[PDB]
Amino acid sequence: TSYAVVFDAGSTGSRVHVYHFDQNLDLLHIGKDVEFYNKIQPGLSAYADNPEQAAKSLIPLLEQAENVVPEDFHSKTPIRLGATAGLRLLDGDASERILQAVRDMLNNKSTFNVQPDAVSIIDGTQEGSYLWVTINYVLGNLGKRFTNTVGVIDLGGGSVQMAYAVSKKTARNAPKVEDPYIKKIVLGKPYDLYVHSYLHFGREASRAEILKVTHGSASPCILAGFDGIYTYSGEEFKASAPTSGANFDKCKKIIQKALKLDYPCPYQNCTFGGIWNGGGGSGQKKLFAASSFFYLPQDVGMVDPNKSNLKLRPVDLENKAKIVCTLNVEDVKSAYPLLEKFNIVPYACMDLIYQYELLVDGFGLDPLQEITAGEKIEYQEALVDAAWALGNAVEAVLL
Ligand SMILES: Nc1ncnc2c1ncn2[C@@H]1O[C@H](COP(=O)(O)O)[C@@H](O)[C@H]1O
Repeated sequence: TSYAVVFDAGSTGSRVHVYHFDQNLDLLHIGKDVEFYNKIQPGLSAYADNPEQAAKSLIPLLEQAENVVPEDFHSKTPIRLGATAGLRLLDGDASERILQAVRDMLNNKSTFNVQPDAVSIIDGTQEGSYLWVTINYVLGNLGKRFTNTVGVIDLGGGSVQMAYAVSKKTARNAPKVEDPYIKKIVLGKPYDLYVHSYLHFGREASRAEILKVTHGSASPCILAGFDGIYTYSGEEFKASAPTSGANFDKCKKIIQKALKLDYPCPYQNCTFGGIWNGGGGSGQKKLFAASSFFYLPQDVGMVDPNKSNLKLRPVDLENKAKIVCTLNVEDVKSAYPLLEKFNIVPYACMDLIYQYELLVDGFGLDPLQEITAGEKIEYQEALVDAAWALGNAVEAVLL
């Protein structure tokens, strides 16, 4: 049996996952769970001007990990920290000072197996393949023909990933390009994954793309009457509803423009912004949609918000938007407390139309196509986090 410890140092906070794999690479319970997990805030990126404190911040998590894993396993336990690409946007050599600060700490403070490559910037493409491993691991799909694996889409704050397995033909014919479109992984059985990560098309990031389309004027993607400013990655965007409030049809046309559906496509078929769509096919008919594809439905009463996933169809998002887009900020706040908690009430109509467009016009999903959206996925009686962590533990372990 191996344990594995994967830190996820994203933009808002740092999380640790710990799994215990049995001899046949199935998960063993750790206490009552199949996954151990704690988070802290803020994220590494808050310590740009104090990188030492970024490493020191992780101390507790490391210590939960050190404790959660019996001492007897430590020397042989892989500890990996994957930080989000957000870090590269820090001025100067901060990015690397922070990693280095993490490296030092783990070497000084960890009793785990800390290899020289434990601490890296992960990036969207790898977030995508790993997530695909997380989900097909859990579902019992590894070792199946690619045609019976489950596609994954992940909507994070800044970028959205699509990853799904393709045919030998498709892989050998994939265009050339800057992240490669194909990621060859063996799991045993060799898989060719289409992988693409779209920067600027994450949940938070999308709004900036969408808001830019109307520039300093009112956006019919903003609910009546919010009159304000949306800040993303330092940049400010006026978010004022028109006189008559949000409007589904006008917003959709803005979202479509913002997606660059008409960007010219040098390949067989594109999604948007010139990106090869990967050819589609059977590796893509079943989909698991993570993170914000779940959080939005959870937040607008599309599923019991105690639950952690739901089967839905894109059209359900459209129909919700049709409703939400006629409401004012007061109604929305009242109806959808979760949207108040995250500060996104004025974005309600936009986020729904956005997820509909991304999925249907963007990715070419049939709007009557049921998909699973979830932040966790069921493994036996328990839940695992629908995140890249398990997939990266799984690949670290197969080594
Ligand atoms: N209901 C929600 N609405 C919006 N964001 C959420 C919700 N639940 C969790 N999140 C965010 O998911 C993010 C993960 O992104 P990262 O920090 O890059 O790993 C966290 O920053 C959370 O704030």
